[PDB]
Amino acid sequence: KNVLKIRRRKMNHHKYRKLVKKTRFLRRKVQEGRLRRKQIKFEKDLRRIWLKAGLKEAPEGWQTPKIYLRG
Amino acid sequence: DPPPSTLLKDYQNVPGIEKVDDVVKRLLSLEMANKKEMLKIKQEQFMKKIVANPEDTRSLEARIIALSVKIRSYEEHLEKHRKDKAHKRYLLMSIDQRKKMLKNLRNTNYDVFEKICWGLGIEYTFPPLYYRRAHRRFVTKKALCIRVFQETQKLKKRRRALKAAAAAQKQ
RNA sequence: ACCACGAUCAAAAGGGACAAGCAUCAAGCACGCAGCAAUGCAGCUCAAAACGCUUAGCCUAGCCACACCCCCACGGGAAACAGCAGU
RNA sequence: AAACUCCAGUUGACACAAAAUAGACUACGAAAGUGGCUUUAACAUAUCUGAACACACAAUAGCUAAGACCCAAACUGGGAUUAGAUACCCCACUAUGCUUAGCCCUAAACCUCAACAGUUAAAUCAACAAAACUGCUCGCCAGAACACUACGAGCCACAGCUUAAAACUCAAA
Ligand SMILES: NC(=O)c1ccc[n+]([C@@H]2O[C@H](COP(=O)([O-])OP(=O)(O)OC[C@H]3O[C@@H](n4cnc5c(N)ncnc54)[C@H](O)[C@@H]3O)[C@@H](O)[C@H]2O)c1
Ligand SMILES: [K+]
Ligand SMILES: [K+]
Ligand SMILES: [K+]
Ligand SMILES: [K+]
Ligand SMILES: [Mg+2]
Ligand SMILES: [Mg+2]
Ligand SMILES: [Mg+2]
Ligand SMILES: [Mg+2]
Ligand SMILES: [Mg+2]
Ligand SMILES: [Mg+2]
Ligand SMILES: [Mg+2]
Ligand SMILES: [Mg+2]
Ligand SMILES: [Mg+2]
Ligand SMILES: [Mg+2]
Ligand SMILES: [Mg+2]
Ligand SMILES: [Mg+2]
Ligand SMILES: [Mg+2]
Ligand SMILES: [Mg+2]
Ligand SMILES: [Mg+2]
Ligand SMILES: [Mg+2]
Ligand SMILES: [Mg+2]
Ligand SMILES: [Mg+2]
Ligand SMILES: [Mg+2]
Ligand SMILES: [Mg+2]
Ligand SMILES: [Mg+2]
Ligand SMILES: [Mg+2]
Ligand SMILES: [Mg+2]
Ligand SMILES: [Mg+2]
Ligand SMILES: [Mg+2]
Repeated sequence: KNVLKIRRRKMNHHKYRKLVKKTRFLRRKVQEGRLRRKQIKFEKDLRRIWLKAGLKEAPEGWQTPKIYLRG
Repeated sequence: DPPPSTLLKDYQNVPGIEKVDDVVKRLLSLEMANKKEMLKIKQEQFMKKIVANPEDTRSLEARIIALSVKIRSYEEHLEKHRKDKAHKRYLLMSIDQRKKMLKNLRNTNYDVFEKICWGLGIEYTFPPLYYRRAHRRFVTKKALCIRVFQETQKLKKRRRALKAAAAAQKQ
């Protein structure tokens, strides 16, 4: 069999890797922004739980951790 | 482990083995053999201790004992060879095979299943109902949901006393 | 007619059954049980699809739902043809 | 041509590198892999099937930290070729290949042929390839391209991996 199907995928992958390399500083700023909104969306979900259960503040001694940071 | 002076399983029932020279007793003991000879002695001790017929090796009881001795030898090997991935696989597979054996023994002969668990020191466990990753988001939310439940239970009890106290004042 | 310890018809309540698409909705977060109570136990649902989003009146001798909107209608917004004819 | 010229040849001393011949053998291991020597430990299961995600593994490249360094060698530099030569050819040298401790989780990871049980008779069978079938089970597929992509989610991964669409387009592929 010829490799024409492979060649189409080969060029797709080459152009994608080159695009990512050319815009890696913009994508890094976008990724940072998404992880922040992701952390906020997670904090809202936990706050919805204790508010709907009748509590006015988080359980005593609870601190929502940052589960999406590199550290 | 059996004492090093223990005779091999093959020379333990030969007539007159107690009257030979001390040198001959060393050459026929576990001290002068490989670890596999010591495991055959361990297996024999468990059989007489547990199974009803120590000569039947094809019963589900003898197989669980034989495999339990292999499992212990793999654990001892890995205590020294912690990067030996091949034997780590053999250990985990053997533990799975023993659990399947114990499941089949528990279903068919419970009285024998209890003696095996006691004799070998096995704590039987039932498998989990679901197999799914407990990632960070889930682990965190589950811990928060348990705290919220614990706090709501305290507030519901403090709403019983106040209602009870006010009710007594009317009298 | 009236009682019918009855029949017929048929609510509320209890049990069971009951649409489609998406799993890139995979966990739900109190959803259980015991006890006369006090209270105790920590359980309950879920890849055999819970929880969720989206679409749609349906299984048509007909049935369900709605009746300007706020699911409801004390109250409020407000002043009502989704009755017929008509604009 | 550049390069070296404390260079070259013989002789002696001399590895944290790599393992002629055997091998015309076809073995071991779940796969990846495994072919110098010795020893220790050691290669699951007395029905089968059973997972992108559970559990444990997984060539090469790559990341983090500390070491070793013969040789090889991305990159880079020099020489040459050429219309040009960011290549192919020559030289030098680095990351890297090694060890230790952690990661990363990919392959034409393909013998592109799922596991188990059974058959060689019937219709033997599109073509080619490695003859054609039966039972049973799990996984997967439903025009091409968009797409090993976007978004969401998970992940020690932050130019990553896994899962993975749609719109616009064509009447073919
Ligand atoms: N999800 C479960 O943990 C679970 C529980 C009981 C039975 N099963 C059986 O597993 C099979 C696969 O189910 P699916 O199509 O929903 O899975 P899937 O492949 O869509 O995976 C969904 C989830 O189930 C897990 N899973 C996948 N294969 C599994 C298997 N063989 N056994 C157990 N867990 C598995 C995955 O890790 C993931 O967490 C079915 O035969 C189902 O009956 C699965
Ligand atoms: K209404
Ligand atoms: K060799
Ligand atoms: K692959
Ligand atoms: K191949
Ligand atoms: Mg060809
Ligand atoms: Mg393309
Ligand atoms: Mg009713
Ligand atoms: Mg699934
Ligand atoms: Mg999406
Ligand atoms: Mg539903
Ligand atoms: Mg509608
Ligand atoms: Mg109107
Ligand atoms: Mg109304
Ligand atoms: Mg009208
Ligand atoms: Mg050879
Ligand atoms: Mg199996
Ligand atoms: Mg699956
Ligand atoms: Mg994979
Ligand atoms: Mg690897
Ligand atoms: Mg490396
Ligand atoms: Mg060199
Ligand atoms: Mg180097
Ligand atoms: Mg070496
Ligand atoms: Mg290979
Ligand atoms: Mg299979
Ligand atoms: Mg297609
Ligand atoms: Mg790829
Ligand atoms: Mg991707
Ligand atoms: Mg993404």
